Amino acid sequence: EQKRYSEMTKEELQQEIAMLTEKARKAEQMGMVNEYAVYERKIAMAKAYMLNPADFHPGEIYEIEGAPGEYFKVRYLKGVFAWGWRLKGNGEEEALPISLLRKP
Repeated sequence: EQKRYSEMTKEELQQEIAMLTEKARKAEQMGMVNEYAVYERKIAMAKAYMLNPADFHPGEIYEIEGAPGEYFKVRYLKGVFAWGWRLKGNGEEEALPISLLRKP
């Protein structure tokens, strides 16, 4: 029965991502925009657990993966999350999976 992403090995995370990727693909062909975005969030989360939170630092600003020209300013890290805010948007704080920050 389903393991949480935080308990999976790399091999399990990769298999979960492959499965989610195929559903995301069909959702896209069918035009199920909301279902597609749900699968993409899960994929981002699974990817985050294959990255190193240490590569990210408070005060640093990063390009946002899947969104050219947009940047995120990191206030602080927690687990596989970076809390901070998008520059081009409102100063509202937001938690973003580290997989959505373009590596150094």
